[PDB]
Amino acid sequence: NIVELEWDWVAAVLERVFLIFFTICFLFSAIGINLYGWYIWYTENHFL
Amino acid sequence: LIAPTAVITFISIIGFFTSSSVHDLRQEKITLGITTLLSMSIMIFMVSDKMPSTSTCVPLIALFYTLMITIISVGTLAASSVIFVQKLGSIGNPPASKTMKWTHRIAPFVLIQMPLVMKQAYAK
Amino acid sequence: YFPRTFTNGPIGLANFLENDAWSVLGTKVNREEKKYTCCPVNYTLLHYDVVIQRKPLYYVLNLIAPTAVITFISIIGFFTSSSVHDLRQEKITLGITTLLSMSIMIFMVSDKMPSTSTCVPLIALFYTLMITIISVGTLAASSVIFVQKLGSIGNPPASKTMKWTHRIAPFVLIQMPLVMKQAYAK
Ligand SMILES: *[C@@H]1O[C@H](CO)[C@@H](O[C@@H]2O[C@H](CO)[C@@H](O)[C@H](O)[C@H]2NC(C)=O)[C@H](O)[C@H]1NC(C)=O
Repeated sequence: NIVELEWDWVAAVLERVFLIFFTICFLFSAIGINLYGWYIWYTENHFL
Repeated sequence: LIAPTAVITFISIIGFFTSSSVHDLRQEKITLGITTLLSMSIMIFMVSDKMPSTSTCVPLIALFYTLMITIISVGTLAASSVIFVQKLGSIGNPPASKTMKWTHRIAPFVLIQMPLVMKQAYAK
Repeated sequence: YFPRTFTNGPIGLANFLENDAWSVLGTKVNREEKKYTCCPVNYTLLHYDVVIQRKPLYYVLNLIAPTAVITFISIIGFFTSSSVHDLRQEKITLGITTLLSMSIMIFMVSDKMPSTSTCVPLIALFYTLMITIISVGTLAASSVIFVQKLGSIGNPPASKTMKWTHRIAPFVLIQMPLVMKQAYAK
């Protein structure tokens, strides 16, 4: 059915959009928090 | 602690938005999300012998763990909305003209391609 | 005996070390004379009152939120199907897994729980209600399959049963499938 096929592709495009969006959030949260903590740890270690 | 949870969250994110066939019904994905939450909840509180466990503030490690939980919880709801959109084709109403117009331009940037059977339906 | 008080109260708190789980609200002092129960003589007693309040941020962020999220996710999963005209899954394994996951969290963080038999604390009342609706939910999901499988016998639903169904649907916000409309037309 052409109607079923059209809605099938809409969900396929929407699914890949979610995949790209959710990896950007994961990269920012995981890398950003840990890198910020390391920077604080590094400065106090070498400035004291 | 940090590495295993980050690996598990990335694996679950990949699993949430991956399908074997474009023109096929998808699975629930609810069990995968619950299992991921159960696995992550096991790690945080059973290694909690060394955690701060303070109510004065939110430590850096605590902030990291909450963010992973929300995106997993939000991810399981986003995966469920894809099924709801796909099942709208059983009613028989074709998508609006503007809805299909917007879909065809995001796809080249998204790097997705139309299936062969969909092209044949248009030709027929 | 007589008490000696400070500027801010009966008990000095100017050099108090802040606790990570308790906060001090105030202090009181009272001097009382008590009678011996064998002799006509008195003795003096000093009573010091300390009021402390718990900080619930750790418990709120660590126990209440994950269980509430898991229960909501399980509730959504229980009553969602991919296709209207298709056989549904058991849903029993999902309910057991949800109960197993929630049972793991409550008793393995139980190092800090009250564990008292005198009364039911507020956190205990919250946890029981989540368990029942999950347990009731797995039975309600099983009853949907039993109703759907009634169509294999060959007896159509009663006229009043179908009449009530068509009026709840617009409020429920559900729509008839295309293949069902075609069957009526044929
Ligand atoms: C020992 O303490 C008692 C506490 O009750 C004192 O009893 C008081 O006695 C006076 C008269 O001497 C009464 O006016 C008060 O009403 C009593 N107190 C109460 C609370 O009723 C008693 O005086 C004290 N001294 C003794 C027994 O030698």
